[PDB]
Amino acid sequence: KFFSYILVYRRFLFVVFTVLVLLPLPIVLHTKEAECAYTLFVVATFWLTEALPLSVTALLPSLMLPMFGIMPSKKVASAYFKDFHLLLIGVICLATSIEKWNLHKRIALKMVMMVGVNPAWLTLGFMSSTAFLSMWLSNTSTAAMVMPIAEAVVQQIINATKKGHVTRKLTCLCIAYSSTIGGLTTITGTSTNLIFAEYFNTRYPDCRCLNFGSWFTFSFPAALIILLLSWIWLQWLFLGFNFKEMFKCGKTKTVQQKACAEVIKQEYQKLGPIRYQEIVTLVLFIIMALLWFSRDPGFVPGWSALFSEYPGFATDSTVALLIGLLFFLIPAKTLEIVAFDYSPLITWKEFQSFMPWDIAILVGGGFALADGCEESGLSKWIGNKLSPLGSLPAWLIILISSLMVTSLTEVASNPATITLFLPILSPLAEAIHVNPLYILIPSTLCTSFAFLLPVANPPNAIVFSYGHLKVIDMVKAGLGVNIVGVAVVMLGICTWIVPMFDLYTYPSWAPA
Amino acid sequence: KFFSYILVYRRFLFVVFTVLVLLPLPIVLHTKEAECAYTLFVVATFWLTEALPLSVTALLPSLMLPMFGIMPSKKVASAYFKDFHLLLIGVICLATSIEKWNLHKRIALKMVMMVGVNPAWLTLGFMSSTAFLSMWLSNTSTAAMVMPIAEAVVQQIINATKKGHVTRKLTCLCIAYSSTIGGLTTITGTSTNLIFAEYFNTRYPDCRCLNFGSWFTFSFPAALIILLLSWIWLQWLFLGFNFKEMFKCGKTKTVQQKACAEVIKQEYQKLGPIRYQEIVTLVLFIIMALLWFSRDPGFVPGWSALFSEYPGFATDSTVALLIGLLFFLIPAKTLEIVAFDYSPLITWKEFQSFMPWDIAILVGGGFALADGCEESGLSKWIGNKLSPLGSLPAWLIILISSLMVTSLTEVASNPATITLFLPILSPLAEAIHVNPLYILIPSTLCTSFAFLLPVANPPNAIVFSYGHLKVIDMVKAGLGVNIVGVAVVMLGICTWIVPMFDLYTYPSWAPA
Ligand code: NA
Ligand code: NA
Repeated sequence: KFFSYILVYRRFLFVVFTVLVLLPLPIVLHTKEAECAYTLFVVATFWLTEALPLSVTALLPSLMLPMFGIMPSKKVASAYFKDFHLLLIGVICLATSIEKWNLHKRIALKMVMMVGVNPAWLTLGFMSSTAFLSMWLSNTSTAAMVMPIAEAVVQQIINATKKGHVTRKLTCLCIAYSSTIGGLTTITGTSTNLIFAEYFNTRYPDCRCLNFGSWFTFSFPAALIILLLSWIWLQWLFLGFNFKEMFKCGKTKTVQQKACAEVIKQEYQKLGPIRYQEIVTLVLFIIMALLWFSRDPGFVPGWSALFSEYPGFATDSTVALLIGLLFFLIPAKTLEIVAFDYSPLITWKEFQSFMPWDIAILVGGGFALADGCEESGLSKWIGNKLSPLGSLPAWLIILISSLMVTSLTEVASNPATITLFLPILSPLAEAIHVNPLYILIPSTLCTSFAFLLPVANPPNAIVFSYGHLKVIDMVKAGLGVNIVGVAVVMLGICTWIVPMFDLYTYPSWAPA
Repeated sequence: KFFSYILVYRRFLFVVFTVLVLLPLPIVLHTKEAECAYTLFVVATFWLTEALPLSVTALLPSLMLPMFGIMPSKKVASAYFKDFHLLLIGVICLATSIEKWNLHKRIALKMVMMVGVNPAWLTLGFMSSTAFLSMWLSNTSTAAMVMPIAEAVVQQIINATKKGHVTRKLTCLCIAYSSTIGGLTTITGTSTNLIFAEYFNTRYPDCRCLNFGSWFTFSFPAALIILLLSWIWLQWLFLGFNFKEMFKCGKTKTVQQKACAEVIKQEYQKLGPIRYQEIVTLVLFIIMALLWFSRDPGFVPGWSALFSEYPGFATDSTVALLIGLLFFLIPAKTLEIVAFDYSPLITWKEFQSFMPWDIAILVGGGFALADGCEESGLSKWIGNKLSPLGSLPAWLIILISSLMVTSLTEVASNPATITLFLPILSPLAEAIHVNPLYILIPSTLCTSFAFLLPVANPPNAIVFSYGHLKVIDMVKAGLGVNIVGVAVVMLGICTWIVPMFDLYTYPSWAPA
């Protein structure tokens, strides 16, 4: 009966065993580096294994670093909140306004009406729309908004079962992948890009090459190539390739295709005419995008010139918060008195939901762990021990680092992997006498390449929650898309990334 | 029809008018102090008038200070999270564990069985129990936990209607007041005390007089006197004073009294025997309290001696987080496989609720506004302009400051009032050449004295939400209890506060 008892309480016993077996490392080394390494190993073990919720393991550093004497609790608490959180609040307000008034339904239905009911073109339409939507919103929020809509659309198309099951698997997987693919494009698209940008700006304040325009101009071609290749791979793997009737215009449509078009048109008509709340939300979203462009792109710094007395004070989070708080003020619904006043188009009770407080805590914990790693001296020791590896040719170092980051991001969340690997790859970066961007950009791009397992990133879990998918087919599709993404990233780094960032030579802003 | 339109959209028009009319202040003064004053006035206006949710107004500083050029957005974002938030997370985990397993029901019912059904003694029992519970938990959480239980108890007593209505009004008000009264006792009892402690430690790192033991030893007598006086005042105002049958032991109980005792005993028996989850929660709560005592009290620094190499690194938030994360790990419910593993006695989905994210954002915004006030130079200018007030005798200055804080905390929340007044009262404190504690302690004690209106503090709103109360009776009771509290605070400051803090003379740690 002991075996049953130890098997049932696996998580608690594993937590205790992990805490105890690694305890000799700080018990006998008498160094701050050993204690920080113990904290890092415990946190990474609980993130990869998922013995505890990710937010609890994120709160562990604020519990472990002060007691080890590495850094005061005030400093850790300050590190638990950063600029990324303000931008997250603004974007979450925008996404709540979009979801609440069914703007995404209108966009998706107009998209489906424009594209058609041809399954290959239809899946391409969902991938493009989800990528464009995730270009500004977070990948998790974008997937959560788009998955129910596309699921209902494909169910309606099928109704008007092996083929339908394959089609719904394909649409689920393409939504899950396209969310991340679109998130790659911009700094604000996903949390991983934000973490990388914050870390790069803090560690190298001198460097200023990472702007929104530069990030878009070196990420959009690669992301577009990966999107097209992933669409082709998915439609070949699941639906099968029938180009003869695909590219040729089917003017004489079959009865079932025209029935599907008619039922989609009926659904759109049932959705109703565009309302004023949706117009206000769309206008505010467009203003957000235009002002994110408007900060210094290198052509005309329209927004940054007005504030050319205090540079760096106002950032993308400032405009994000501006529009998000505007969403808290514009009247939407008036009101036999019926409470007199209006409704602010977003109530704080609605923003309390739709808001990833767990993700905020997780990112704060990762930032606190990274800061403790820098302060305790662990990063310097890792760089010193990894210095002899610098004699090896650089391109293989980038290849290996990207491969390890990709492999370890299937089991750990993207913020977890990026927060674990930035303080390891950076000291390696200036230990070799190589440009830090040359190693960091491929790693932060490949961190998002998490497609094998539903627990890899939240979008995959959200998509898998519908039950149409199976783990093995998801593994096949993830392997294909991951190979495509890694190949495209390597091709970009070799060919067109280096002309603009001058990655071949060592930069001035990097330490000597 | 214009009048109806302008009256319906009062909040939006008022927000726009407040933003625009105060705009000339930063438009033409060409100083950072004026810009920070504009930010402060806008935030205070929206906090007092409730034109926007308190959290939105708390997010406003992170929008205004960076664009005004006062301080970078990174610094503001760092200021939105502090040691207060870690301690809040730990205490909220503890409170969630207590609520989920109905430990508070057992405690309250055992209390009712012990005290009896005599209405005066019964209301005293609820006041004492709520004060003791709020001595560790937050006032809002304590009120939210105790209000339904006591409401059900008094309804059951009445069932076994003017007299009942008066009794339920009395018990509602006694719970609402006793929550705050108990919160006064300890640093961790309420948010205001924690904010004051953080501000005092940051502004005066040299001073170390504010420990948990010192705070208890100068707050418990005053809080106890105020509690007894408030109980007497409430029972005289609502129930009426009948001492002849009150203090004398009614051994020959009335039929309705014994029926009420029997029905309470039946309710307790229906509650069931004490479970293992409740025992674990109680043990962890007791450990929290004992370790809060165990940090340096001045007698034996048992917890601080072990860490006597890195002083101040591990604080009460460390033990709070320790116990809170322990609540995330101990198994409670096992599991025809039924999901194999156990339940961690608190799921993160439950901690996402029960957690005041709005309060966390509000406190962060107040801290950011205070930091901007210190950095922009507004506090120095206020101190310079308030220096001529120092010729007036000190005791009257403390009296006026306490009266202003008490008056303004009836309309504004306690964290808002304390965050607005600490950066005003401190520079006034060292501008006069008087001990800063001499002014700050009465003000931070009287900030909690918010009893007049339901919007004064969250416990009042929670209590008023049941609908038994009316605004005018609440105003009368609040005036009585507020006069009692102010008188007791003044008596303490005059008589027994000064021997231990040496408030009569100027301290060394205060600036010259
Ligand atoms: Na991942
Ligand atoms: Na108040």
